[PDB]
Amino acid sequence: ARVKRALNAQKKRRTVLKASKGYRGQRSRLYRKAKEQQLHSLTYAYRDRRARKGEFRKLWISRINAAARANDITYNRLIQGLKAAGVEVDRKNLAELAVSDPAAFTALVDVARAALPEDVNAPS
Amino acid sequence: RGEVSGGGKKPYRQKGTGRARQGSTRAPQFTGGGTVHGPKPRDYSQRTPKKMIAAALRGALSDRARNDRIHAVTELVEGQTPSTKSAKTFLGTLTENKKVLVVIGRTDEVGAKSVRNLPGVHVISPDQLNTYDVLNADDVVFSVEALNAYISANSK
Amino acid sequence: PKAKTHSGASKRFRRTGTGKIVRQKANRRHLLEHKPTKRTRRLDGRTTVSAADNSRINKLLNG
RNA sequence: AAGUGUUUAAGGGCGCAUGGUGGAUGCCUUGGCACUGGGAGCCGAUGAAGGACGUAGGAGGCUGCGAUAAGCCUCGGGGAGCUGUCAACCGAGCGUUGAUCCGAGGAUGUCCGAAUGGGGAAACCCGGCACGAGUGAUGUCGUGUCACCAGGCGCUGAAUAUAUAGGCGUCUGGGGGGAACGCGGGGAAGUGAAACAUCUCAGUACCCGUAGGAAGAGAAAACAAAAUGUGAUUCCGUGAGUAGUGG
RNA sequence: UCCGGCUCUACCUGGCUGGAGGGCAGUGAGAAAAUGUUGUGGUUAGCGGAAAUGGCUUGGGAUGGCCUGCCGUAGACGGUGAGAGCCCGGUACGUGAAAACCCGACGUCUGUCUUGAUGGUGUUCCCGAGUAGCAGCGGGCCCGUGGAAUCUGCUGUGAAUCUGCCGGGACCACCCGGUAAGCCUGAAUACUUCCCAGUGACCGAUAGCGGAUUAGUACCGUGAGGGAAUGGUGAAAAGUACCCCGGGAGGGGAGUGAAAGAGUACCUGAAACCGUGCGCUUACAAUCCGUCAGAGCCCUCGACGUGUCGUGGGGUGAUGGCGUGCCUUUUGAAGAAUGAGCCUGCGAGUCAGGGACAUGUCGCGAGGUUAACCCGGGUGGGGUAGCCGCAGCGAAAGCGAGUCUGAAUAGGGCGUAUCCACACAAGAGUGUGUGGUGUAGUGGUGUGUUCUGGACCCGAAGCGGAGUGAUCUACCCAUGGCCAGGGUGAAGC
RNA sequence: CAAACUCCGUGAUAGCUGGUUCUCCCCGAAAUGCAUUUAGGUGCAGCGUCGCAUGUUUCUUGCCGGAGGUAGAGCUACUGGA
RNA sequence: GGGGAUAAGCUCCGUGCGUCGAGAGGGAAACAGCCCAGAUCGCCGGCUAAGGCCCCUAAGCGUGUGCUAAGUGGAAAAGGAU
RNA sequence: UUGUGCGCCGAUAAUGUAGCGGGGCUCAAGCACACCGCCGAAGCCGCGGCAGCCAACGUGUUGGCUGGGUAGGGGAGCGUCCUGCAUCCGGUGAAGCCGCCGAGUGAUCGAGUGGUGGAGGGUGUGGGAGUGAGAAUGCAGGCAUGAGUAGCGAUUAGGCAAGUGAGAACCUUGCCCGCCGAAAGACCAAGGGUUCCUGGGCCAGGCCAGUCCGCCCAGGGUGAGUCGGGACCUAAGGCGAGGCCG
RNA sequence: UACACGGCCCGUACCCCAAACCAACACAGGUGGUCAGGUAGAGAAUACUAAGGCGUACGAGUGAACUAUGGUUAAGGAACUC
RNA sequence: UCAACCAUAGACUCGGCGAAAUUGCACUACGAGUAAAGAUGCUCGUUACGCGCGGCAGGACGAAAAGACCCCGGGACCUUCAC
RNA sequence: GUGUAAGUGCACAAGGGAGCUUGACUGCGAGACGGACAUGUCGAGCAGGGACGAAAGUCGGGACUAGUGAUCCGGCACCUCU
Ligand SMILES: [Mg+2]
Ligand SMILES: [Mg+2]
Ligand SMILES: [Mg+2]
Ligand SMILES: [Mg+2]
Ligand SMILES: [Mg+2]
Ligand SMILES: [Mg+2]
Ligand SMILES: [Mg+2]
Ligand SMILES: [Mg+2]
Ligand SMILES: [Mg+2]
Ligand SMILES: [Mg+2]
Ligand SMILES: [Mg+2]
Ligand SMILES: [Mg+2]
Ligand SMILES: [Mg+2]
Ligand SMILES: [Mg+2]
Ligand SMILES: [Mg+2]
Ligand SMILES: [Mg+2]
Ligand SMILES: [Mg+2]
Ligand SMILES: [Mg+2]
Ligand SMILES: [Mg+2]
Ligand SMILES: [Mg+2]
Ligand SMILES: [Mg+2]
Ligand SMILES: [Mg+2]
Ligand SMILES: [Mg+2]
Ligand SMILES: [Mg+2]
Ligand SMILES: [Mg+2]
Ligand SMILES: [Mg+2]
Ligand SMILES: [Mg+2]
Ligand SMILES: [Mg+2]
Ligand SMILES: [Mg+2]
Ligand SMILES: [Mg+2]
Ligand SMILES: [Mg+2]
Ligand SMILES: [Mg+2]
Ligand SMILES: [Mg+2]
Ligand SMILES: [Mg+2]
Ligand SMILES: [Mg+2]
Ligand SMILES: [Mg+2]
Ligand SMILES: [Mg+2]
Ligand SMILES: [Mg+2]
Ligand SMILES: [Mg+2]
Ligand SMILES: [Mg+2]
Ligand SMILES: [Mg+2]
Ligand SMILES: [Mg+2]
Ligand SMILES: [Mg+2]
Ligand SMILES: [Mg+2]
Ligand SMILES: [Mg+2]
Ligand SMILES: [Mg+2]
Ligand SMILES: [Mg+2]
Ligand SMILES: [Mg+2]
Ligand SMILES: [Mg+2]
Ligand SMILES: [Mg+2]
Ligand SMILES: [Mg+2]
Ligand SMILES: [Mg+2]
Ligand SMILES: [Mg+2]
Ligand SMILES: [Mg+2]
Ligand SMILES: [Mg+2]
Ligand SMILES: [Mg+2]
Ligand SMILES: [Mg+2]
Ligand SMILES: [Mg+2]
Ligand SMILES: [Mg+2]
Ligand SMILES: [Mg+2]
Ligand SMILES: [Mg+2]
Ligand SMILES: [Mg+2]
Ligand SMILES: [Mg+2]
Ligand SMILES: [Mg+2]
Ligand SMILES: [Mg+2]
Ligand SMILES: [Mg+2]
Ligand SMILES: [Mg+2]
Ligand SMILES: [Mg+2]
Ligand SMILES: [Mg+2]
Ligand SMILES: [Mg+2]
Ligand SMILES: [Mg+2]
Ligand SMILES: [Mg+2]
Ligand SMILES: [Mg+2]
Ligand SMILES: [Mg+2]
Ligand SMILES: [Mg+2]
Ligand SMILES: [Mg+2]
Ligand SMILES: [Mg+2]
Ligand SMILES: [Mg+2]
Ligand SMILES: [Mg+2]
Ligand SMILES: [Mg+2]
Ligand SMILES: [Mg+2]
Ligand SMILES: [Mg+2]
Ligand SMILES: [Mg+2]
Ligand SMILES: [Mg+2]
Ligand SMILES: [Mg+2]
Ligand SMILES: [Mg+2]
Ligand SMILES: [Mg+2]
Ligand SMILES: [Mg+2]
Ligand SMILES: [Mg+2]
Ligand SMILES: [Mg+2]
Ligand SMILES: [Mg+2]
Ligand SMILES: [Mg+2]
Ligand SMILES: [Mg+2]
Ligand SMILES: [Mg+2]
Ligand SMILES: [Mg+2]
Ligand SMILES: [Mg+2]
Ligand SMILES: [Mg+2]
Ligand SMILES: [Mg+2]
Ligand SMILES: [Mg+2]
Ligand SMILES: [Mg+2]
Ligand SMILES: [Mg+2]
Ligand SMILES: [Mg+2]
Ligand SMILES: [Mg+2]
Ligand SMILES: [Mg+2]
Ligand SMILES: [Mg+2]
Ligand SMILES: [Mg+2]
Ligand SMILES: [Mg+2]
Ligand SMILES: [Mg+2]
Ligand SMILES: [Mg+2]
Ligand SMILES: [Mg+2]
Ligand SMILES: [Mg+2]
Ligand SMILES: [Mg+2]
Ligand SMILES: [Mg+2]
Ligand SMILES: [Mg+2]
Ligand SMILES: [Mg+2]
Ligand SMILES: [Mg+2]
Ligand SMILES: [Mg+2]
Ligand SMILES: [Mg+2]
Ligand SMILES: [Mg+2]
Ligand SMILES: [Mg+2]
Ligand SMILES: [Mg+2]
Ligand SMILES: [Mg+2]
Ligand SMILES: [Mg+2]
Ligand SMILES: [Mg+2]
Ligand SMILES: [Mg+2]
Ligand SMILES: [Mg+2]
Ligand SMILES: [Mg+2]
Ligand SMILES: [Mg+2]
Ligand SMILES: [Mg+2]
Ligand SMILES: [Mg+2]
Ligand SMILES: [Mg+2]
Ligand SMILES: [Mg+2]
Ligand SMILES: [Mg+2]
Ligand SMILES: [Mg+2]
Ligand SMILES: [Mg+2]
Ligand SMILES: [Mg+2]
Ligand SMILES: [Mg+2]
Ligand SMILES: [Mg+2]
Ligand SMILES: [Mg+2]
Ligand SMILES: [Mg+2]
Ligand SMILES: [Mg+2]
Ligand SMILES: [Mg+2]
Ligand SMILES: [Mg+2]
Ligand SMILES: [Mg+2]
Ligand SMILES: [Mg+2]
Ligand SMILES: [Mg+2]
Ligand SMILES: [Mg+2]
Ligand SMILES: [Mg+2]
Ligand SMILES: [Mg+2]
Ligand SMILES: [Mg+2]
Ligand SMILES: [Mg+2]
Ligand SMILES: [Mg+2]
Ligand SMILES: [Mg+2]
Ligand SMILES: [Mg+2]
Ligand SMILES: [Mg+2]
Ligand SMILES: [Mg+2]
Ligand SMILES: [Mg+2]
Ligand SMILES: [Mg+2]
Ligand SMILES: [Mg+2]
Ligand SMILES: [Mg+2]
Ligand SMILES: [Mg+2]
Ligand SMILES: [Mg+2]
Ligand SMILES: [Mg+2]
Ligand SMILES: [Mg+2]
Ligand SMILES: [Mg+2]
Ligand SMILES: [Mg+2]
Ligand SMILES: [Mg+2]
Ligand SMILES: [Mg+2]
Ligand SMILES: [Mg+2]
Ligand SMILES: [Mg+2]
Repeated sequence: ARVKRALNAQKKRRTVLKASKGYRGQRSRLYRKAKEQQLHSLTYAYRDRRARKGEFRKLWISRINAAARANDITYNRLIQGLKAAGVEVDRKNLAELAVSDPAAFTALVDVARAALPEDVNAPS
Repeated sequence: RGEVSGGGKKPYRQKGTGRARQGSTRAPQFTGGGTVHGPKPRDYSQRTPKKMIAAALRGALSDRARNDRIHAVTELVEGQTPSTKSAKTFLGTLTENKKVLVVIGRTDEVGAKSVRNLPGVHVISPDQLNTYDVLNADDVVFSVEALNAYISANSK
Repeated sequence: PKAKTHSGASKRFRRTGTGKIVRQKANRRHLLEHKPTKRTRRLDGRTTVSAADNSRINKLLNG
């Protein structure tokens, strides 16, 4: 029973086109070559869906370093003192505070410095 | 490709043309060509063991009986008078089901030739009772002659 | 097209009772002088085919 | 004085609403495909199959028809509607007595076409013979008949003596076309064999001559195997991919 | 039964032909030609053939939705303004042919023969000749010379006629079985250019026949031959009176119509493609053109006033992080290796077989199942013809839970389905004897693989058979035509 | 034109080249040997998969029993070589 | 290890070698085969390997002890040099 | 002299530094040695989700693990067409088209809808398939770009007046100019067959416009005893009764 | 010879070195026979002209390259170049 | 040597009609390096306002033809004391 | 030194001589080695007969490892096969 191949093909044509909506030039017009960049753009989606966490943690660390230096301490020392004091706050909250409440950031850095041992070069 | 009529020649030279290499005006990929796999006249009979069919009938009838869709009757319509109105009155009084199946001794012709018109009713002599009809019908009714002959055939 | 058998094989094998195919020992037709009887002694008396080639042959006999 | 700073779009891109071209998609069937049960299995010298030309009140085309040209008679079925279609339209018109429409028999059937009077580039040239007619007669006109082969019959008979060949004239047949099937004469390669000759492909395709609706085959000089067996041909399913055949 | 004439004549016994009467049958394959016609048989065309204006609603239009009632031996089918048995064509059913034609009998008339027929005791030129068979050569039977019968035939040869022949798979004997060289003869079977009636898990316009349409046309080729594309307005033409722009085309009004974003380029109108407009972006920017972030602007929505919040959206996207298309075949490609201009349709593991096997699964079970075929306008019933396993071993004779090997208990090869408990050995691993558990295959249905078929799809150079061409060219054949003008000056005289 | 053209056998045959279309879930190769008119093909065994069966027989280490004849070393030890 | 010249991204073997093939991630700028390490999916969480911590670019312009003057680091020998 | 760690020379290429990736770095951001740190992946851990295998118990939960993957094997599905069905959906709008929303892990789905469309679709469970396209220099159709680019088809060549007409270089008439003139003139044969003339209009055709045309539309037009082909005869050659051979 | 009679059918248009034929086109090609003026010249070459027909269907404007068709060139005269 | 000028038809601008090959993409620079081993597309650094018109051809391994040569599975034709 | 190269072995001889004589037997073969497969190698014991040695025992070819050829078609001999 010969089946005429119209509706099925058009469904997927339109679905791919819609998913490609908003691309450049003919790339949102020609299905034979929208597929190329639907597939690509989604490959990038897959990869950066994790790349984003790395990038954001990088930005947070940079902001924290800036805040620590403005408060006269280096980021690594801030982290070391904070850990040695056994705080459980992470760098996302660190950065958000550092840009929101400099007073609280100052208090936290004092806590870190106080928890910082006397000698930093001790072999023990 | 072998039966499509005409042009059994190479459409054009092999090399130098710059088009695709072709070898028939009727290739399945060309337009107006033949079909890749041409079907042929064909039969769909499947052979089912006699025990297969007998067991299927026994099962179907057992289920129908458990459902209580069988009856008995001495006669259906008065003789020498095929009258669809009489048949319809009889069936309406008897059953409230629109569609039923009836089995009769073959020789009774008035009943069949009279009640044959309706689309919701069917009549079959029990030599030709079959699984598909039994299943399709909501109910079945066995005349005395038909029930007797069919049961004796079963037990013989 | 009832499946052609292979008359070139049936003249060479026989089906055992459990499904294996018995084959006859080769390398005896001629030049038997410097073949010593001891060599031939395990060389007469048919034997079953190896489980390796049986696959092809089974597809051969009944074809 | 300084440094800080939007402010425009010739065009372009992206979306959104509008449209334009191109005609897929969905839906339709007078068309095709494949079958079943029937019918018919031929048509042709009484001129076939298929064509040219013509044929209408209307210019072309298709359908029918054939100088008697969308047709004519006779017999039977129907009727108040008809003068086929493109295509309409008109215009003329036809019917209660029954016109057209459908069926049966009949006549009509130009020309080419086996073409058959001779010839020929198909639808076109050119004649002989018998009977009538018109012209002052001729001119002229119609009608018919006029091939070949086969088989017979009557007449004739060369070399020549008999007789025969040949020669005439007359009856009866055949001549060509058609999808397959059937018979018969002939009859290959690509291919497989992993090459290739034997071999295979296969007595297939194809060519040719026959008839028929079927044909062909058909009444054992067959098998069988001690049974005091089968009993024409043909076609099915087995027996069986078995016995066998084969670089 | 009788009559006559004959076997060169007339008078007993024996062998034939012709005529008066029972046969054999006949349009016949076995005698030939003639003699003529009845079926409500069919065909060619036809007639009747039931039952709602029913009402209301949407509705342009009803067959539609609801309510009643309808008829049906007819609820196949088509059409009519949307789904109709109660509207029409028509359907079951009934009926019918003046004339002609294909299939079935019956009284004129025709032939024959009863000069022929049936049953019973012994001795002495016919029934298929250049045939059977033969030597050589080849052909068809599964049979390719092989040990090769049977058949046919090309060439040479060549038989017997009953105590004859030829076959019985080299070939011979006893016997065993059937008549060659002459002939014909229905039924079963194959096919469908043609016609009718019905049907389809067949297509629905790039499908389906090449061809739903002026199609084997246009067109291509001088030829043989090839060979197209091209359907739909509407229910109905009611196909756009009239007005206006323009020369017209074209267009806008007006009207038709339910719809004119149905107007003849006419249903639906998509995507590539080309525009208008709107919001946003862009003229310091180096690049598979996106993704992750991301301000701004535009618009949108709710709590909250003039814009701020809010588990906010869509469009845009300034800027920055990462970022070398896709398929191929390859060790390996961003690849400067291949293919793709784009879009839309079409395009590729199908199909048959008691084909074979295995796995699922279904029925029965030491049984499983039927083919063809016959009869039910229907898949039923019958049909055990057949095939597989129940036992294998051996090449075979043959043997048989053993068998083969072999001179062999003497173990080995292959099976005894397969195991449990008891005893005997070595503990060369296991073998040898007892009592029980007792053997599982077969036919569907679907699936992978194999099988022969073109066998997943397109593609070649080429070989062969049948035909079409010497209107160009090659050659030649016959008949015509062509070669302005001006020089040189042989022989001969 | 190194065998004209059209039709037909003809779906000639192609170990060669191209292409082979909807989603998900599970396991997961080799480019080896042998043989091959075989080397760019094919078949057998290894390598994967699914099922069934034996259910650890497999794996790692420790210890034990083992034979080597390599690196190295040696040469009035041989064969050579200085 | 053979061949080649201890040359080739060379060829031919062995590796119960590894990886790519048939593997995404990070590092060596870029780079399958080198180093670290096995991507069921999502999370705007944390700890780490290799490699890194002045800026491009996340991390000490860190601690202490020495060397170097050559931009050696950030291409190379025989030999030569208070 | 010796052993040492660093150094220096030894040191020449080709498009542009181009032999730290670059800036830059000795007041090392270099090298060697130790320490503490900190960054650094899809590794591990953290939270939520899905699925496979496995064990226990039950009549599908708990717990242990594994889940990248080409050739390839296995398992389970989505969707299309057409059949069977209880029979329904729909002119109060089916299919189809274009949007929007929500939902499934996927193929998708929605008795889910907005606008066009105005006549058919079909739940469920089976059954059968011409069943799913991006590629094959695929086929047919449509439309792209090079691009408003190249070309507009000779060597003879025009200007102008007036007329028609909406428009006039291109047509009609007139004046001059140029070109062929053994043709670029005039007759025929072969060939083509209405291209001849007249009248009307200019969509399509003419490589532009076009009143013009060899356009289309209608009408008209071809007059033979003496020219030509048959009545005559024949060449080359073809056909061929009988005949010969196959 | 006075005589009045009697002679078919078919072609007859147009083009026919061309926008009408053969070349897919209104194409710088091919196509057979006949007619053959005047002045120069041997003439059927060539140059200009009558008879007669044409300017064969894109135009208008711009001193660029550069290409093609051509003309001229100081001095040298094959030194280029196979 | 050593080209110069000039008259012609194009090339150019304006009006008219209006093509072809090719084409996966396109918001398409440079150099050194890297790499399937000669990069517009990777790294690094340099330079560069967006867009045209006339030209010139070095690259875009530019276009045309599934490479002739070579080799590999096969054809045809031809030669001969190959069968 | 040990029939024919090299390696492996060999004085308990596998090295010579002699005597005798045929086991360079017949049918099987526990189990193994190698083989992708066809094949290829080793082998204690069982039955008849024989050989050497009184006997013990050894004897199924050469000290081993190369000296080889599948299938078809055919030829020849024997048989308690048809
Ligand atoms: Mg965007
Ligand atoms: Mg095709
Ligand atoms: Mg077709
Ligand atoms: Mg056989
Ligand atoms: Mg032998
Ligand atoms: Mg021997
Ligand atoms: Mg195997
Ligand atoms: Mg006609
Ligand atoms: Mg009548
Ligand atoms: Mg009649
Ligand atoms: Mg008649
Ligand atoms: Mg008549
Ligand atoms: Mg004739
Ligand atoms: Mg005739
Ligand atoms: Mg006669
Ligand atoms: Mg005589
Ligand atoms: Mg005949
Ligand atoms: Mg072969
Ligand atoms: Mg082969
Ligand atoms: Mg053959
Ligand atoms: Mg044969
Ligand atoms: Mg007949
Ligand atoms: Mg017969
Ligand atoms: Mg049989
Ligand atoms: Mg009637
Ligand atoms: Mg209503
Ligand atoms: Mg109703
Ligand atoms: Mg209803
Ligand atoms: Mg109906
Ligand atoms: Mg209806
Ligand atoms: Mg009606
Ligand atoms: Mg034979
Ligand atoms: Mg014989
Ligand atoms: Mg006889
Ligand atoms: Mg006979
Ligand atoms: Mg019959
Ligand atoms: Mg359509
Ligand atoms: Mg032609
Ligand atoms: Mg209205
Ligand atoms: Mg249209
Ligand atoms: Mg429409
Ligand atoms: Mg923009
Ligand atoms: Mg800017
Ligand atoms: Mg950059
Ligand atoms: Mg980019
Ligand atoms: Mg990036
Ligand atoms: Mg980048
Ligand atoms: Mg590869
Ligand atoms: Mg790759
Ligand atoms: Mg490129
Ligand atoms: Mg490539
Ligand atoms: Mg390439
Ligand atoms: Mg390649
Ligand atoms: Mg390309
Ligand atoms: Mg193209
Ligand atoms: Mg099968
Ligand atoms: Mg089964
Ligand atoms: Mg069973
Ligand atoms: Mg039955
Ligand atoms: Mg046997
Ligand atoms: Mg034996
Ligand atoms: Mg025994
Ligand atoms: Mg099936
Ligand atoms: Mg041929
Ligand atoms: Mg000829
Ligand atoms: Mg002289
Ligand atoms: Mg030809
Ligand atoms: Mg054919
Ligand atoms: Mg064939
Ligand atoms: Mg082919
Ligand atoms: Mg093949
Ligand atoms: Mg390829
Ligand atoms: Mg895995
Ligand atoms: Mg264990
Ligand atoms: Mg040791
Ligand atoms: Mg050493
Ligand atoms: Mg030493
Ligand atoms: Mg020594
Ligand atoms: Mg090495
Ligand atoms: Mg290599
Ligand atoms: Mg891996
Ligand atoms: Mg990787
Ligand atoms: Mg990296
Ligand atoms: Mg993982
Ligand atoms: Mg950067
Ligand atoms: Mg930083
Ligand atoms: Mg540090
Ligand atoms: Mg410091
Ligand atoms: Mg120090
Ligand atoms: Mg350096
Ligand atoms: Mg140095
Ligand atoms: Mg020194
Ligand atoms: Mg020192
Ligand atoms: Mg220095
Ligand atoms: Mg650096
Ligand atoms: Mg840390
Ligand atoms: Mg991470
Ligand atoms: Mg993990
Ligand atoms: Mg668990
Ligand atoms: Mg997986
Ligand atoms: Mg691969
Ligand atoms: Mg796979
Ligand atoms: Mg569906
Ligand atoms: Mg509606
Ligand atoms: Mg609507
Ligand atoms: Mg709707
Ligand atoms: Mg509508
Ligand atoms: Mg539907
Ligand atoms: Mg179903
Ligand atoms: Mg289903
Ligand atoms: Mg398909
Ligand atoms: Mg497509
Ligand atoms: Mg693909
Ligand atoms: Mg394509
Ligand atoms: Mg191309
Ligand atoms: Mg273009
Ligand atoms: Mg230009
Ligand atoms: Mg130009
Ligand atoms: Mg021109
Ligand atoms: Mg004018
Ligand atoms: Mg001139
Ligand atoms: Mg001249
Ligand atoms: Mg002249
Ligand atoms: Mg002519
Ligand atoms: Mg003519
Ligand atoms: Mg004219
Ligand atoms: Mg006019
Ligand atoms: Mg006009
Ligand atoms: Mg035109
Ligand atoms: Mg006209
Ligand atoms: Mg004749
Ligand atoms: Mg006269
Ligand atoms: Mg005439
Ligand atoms: Mg004339
Ligand atoms: Mg004329
Ligand atoms: Mg002329
Ligand atoms: Mg033409
Ligand atoms: Mg022209
Ligand atoms: Mg021309
Ligand atoms: Mg000429
Ligand atoms: Mg002249
Ligand atoms: Mg002149
Ligand atoms: Mg003139
Ligand atoms: Mg130029
Ligand atoms: Mg020049
Ligand atoms: Mg001069
Ligand atoms: Mg000079
Ligand atoms: Mg110069
Ligand atoms: Mg010009
Ligand atoms: Mg120019
Ligand atoms: Mg120019
Ligand atoms: Mg143009
Ligand atoms: Mg490099
Ligand atoms: Mg590059
Ligand atoms: Mg480079
Ligand atoms: Mg430019
Ligand atoms: Mg480049
Ligand atoms: Mg180049
Ligand atoms: Mg190229
Ligand atoms: Mg080639
Ligand atoms: Mg080759
Ligand atoms: Mg040839
Ligand atoms: Mg010895
Ligand atoms: Mg010795
Ligand atoms: Mg054994
Ligand atoms: Mg003994
Ligand atoms: Mg022994
Ligand atoms: Mg030995
Ligand atoms: Mg020995
Ligand atoms: Mg052989």
